[PDB]
Amino acid sequence: LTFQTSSPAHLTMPYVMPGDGEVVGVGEPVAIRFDENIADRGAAEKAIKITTNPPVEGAFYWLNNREVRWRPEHFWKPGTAVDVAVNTYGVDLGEGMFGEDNVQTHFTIGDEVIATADDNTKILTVRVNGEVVKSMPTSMGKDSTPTANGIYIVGSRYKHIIMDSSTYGVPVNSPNGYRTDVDWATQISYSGVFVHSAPWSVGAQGHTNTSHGCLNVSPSNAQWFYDHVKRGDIVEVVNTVGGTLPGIDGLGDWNIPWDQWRAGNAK
Ligand SMILES: *C(=O)[C@@H]([C@@H]1N=C(C(=O)O)[C@@H](S[C@@H]2CN[C@H](C(=O)Nc3cccc(C(=O)O)c3)C2)[C@@H]1C)[C@@H](C)O
Repeated sequence: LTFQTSSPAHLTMPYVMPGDGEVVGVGEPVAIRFDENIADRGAAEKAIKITTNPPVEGAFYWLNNREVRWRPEHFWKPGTAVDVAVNTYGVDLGEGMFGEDNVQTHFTIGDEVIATADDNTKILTVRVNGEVVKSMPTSMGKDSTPTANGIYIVGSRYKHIIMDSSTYGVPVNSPNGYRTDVDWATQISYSGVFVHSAPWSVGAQGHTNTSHGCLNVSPSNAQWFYDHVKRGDIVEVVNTVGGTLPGIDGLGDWNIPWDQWRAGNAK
């Protein structure tokens, strides 16, 4: 260990996901987010060593100037072990900004869990290692506020959460504002798409889209989803009238074509 002198106004710390020792789904990218913008992305990439077992080819792609992602071309093979060494201590990351410390994470890939929300049937079907285990009626985004098609990575889950218009700039007492209690909410996009309990749309679920974009399901089915899906599992939306989820959403990584992802956006 060689010591590096430092200043609190020229240091940046990396933060790695997923957590050390976690079991995650086949869609989980390695994520390294810095608490500062990174001027020299190539220097950050050269300081990060990702190794996998069984070994698979992967590559870095930056979602923005703060966070880089690493993933293979296809979903992970279940049982894969992944080691992440972020060896940024003392590294010159550009513009007088230096890496504050090293971080090391290890994680493993669990079962393959892919839930397909098909707008033609209004059914969300969960497959585990290829086998259907659950079929849930759903109501997705109305035509004016559709659910985007594409591959979504499961993120955080909440027993209870408040959806509040103030966060998008719309006061609660506006014609378009809302303050909504939601149970059993599984996040699948940073943009705000959740699978969640929607008692108010149970008659439409399986029939017609009435949501602002979220995947409405019954209270019991939402609780089931909360219990059985984990960070890194996949939700694929198909056949809606929306476009495609943006690749740099935060959970939209798999919608970027591999040739573009692998080419990267550092150098
Ligand atoms: C489920 O539907 C889920 C929310 N509900 C949302 C909504 O009410 O629109 C969306 S938020 C997401 C952020 N980008 C788009 C969007 O167009 N937001 C928007 C809509 C109207 C006005 C404004 C504005 O002026 O700021 C922004 C959709 C998401 C699916 C939970 C949180 O209800």
